[PDB]
Amino acid sequence: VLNDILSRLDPPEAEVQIDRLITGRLQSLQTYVTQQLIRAAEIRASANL
Amino acid sequence: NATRFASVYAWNRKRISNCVADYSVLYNSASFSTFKCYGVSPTKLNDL
Amino acid sequence: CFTNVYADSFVIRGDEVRQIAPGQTGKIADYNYKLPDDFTGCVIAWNSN
Repeated sequence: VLNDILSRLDPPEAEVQIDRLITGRLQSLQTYVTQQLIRAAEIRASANL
Repeated sequence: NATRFASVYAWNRKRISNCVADYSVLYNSASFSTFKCYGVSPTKLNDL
Repeated sequence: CFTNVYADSFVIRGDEVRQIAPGQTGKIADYNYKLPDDFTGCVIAWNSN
């Protein structure tokens, strides 16, 4: 929970913690986007058919 | 400010509950040479 | 090569030398002299007893 990290740590290490969280969530978003892109290619092929 | 302290092998444990903890008295005191908080920042303890 | 150098000089007690650093708390940092969290530069301190 980002709010807990902001409420429990000062910026010097809150920045590291939020950096880890941001990296994880960005990786999840990129994975989801790639999955969506591949499935959209599938659906485009089916739509052309 | 206990008169006697326990030996390290027999460290004493005191339970704190149902009270208001004004941590300023601790972190504004000059009587401490080491004050290191892990997982928390002492200023924010006043809000926790 | 630097933009413009600044030398801040003063005197403290040994126990408070730790307070002259980014992200520190205590009497000196809060009320006397506070470095920025992203401070760039050098701190030099020596005994003057």
